[PDB]
Amino acid sequence: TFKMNTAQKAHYEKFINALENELKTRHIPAGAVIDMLAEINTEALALDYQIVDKKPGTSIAQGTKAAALRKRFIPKKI
Repeated sequence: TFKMNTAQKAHYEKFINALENELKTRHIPAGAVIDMLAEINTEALALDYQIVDKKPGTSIAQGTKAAALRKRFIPKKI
């Protein structure tokens, strides 16, 4: 993340934290993850970065924490 600016990082962290919070109470199926990626990347585009799923097409388990989420959903400047 040293490559990204403060706006990109703030947006990304807001997403990671929101996702962790969602996952406190539920599992998120693979199809929902795909839809989520489109939603968040449509926003991230306005900030000139994208989030890449390193485990594409998979679900996310309940209780997954921010640290694990950051290893899977990686931000890259466009």
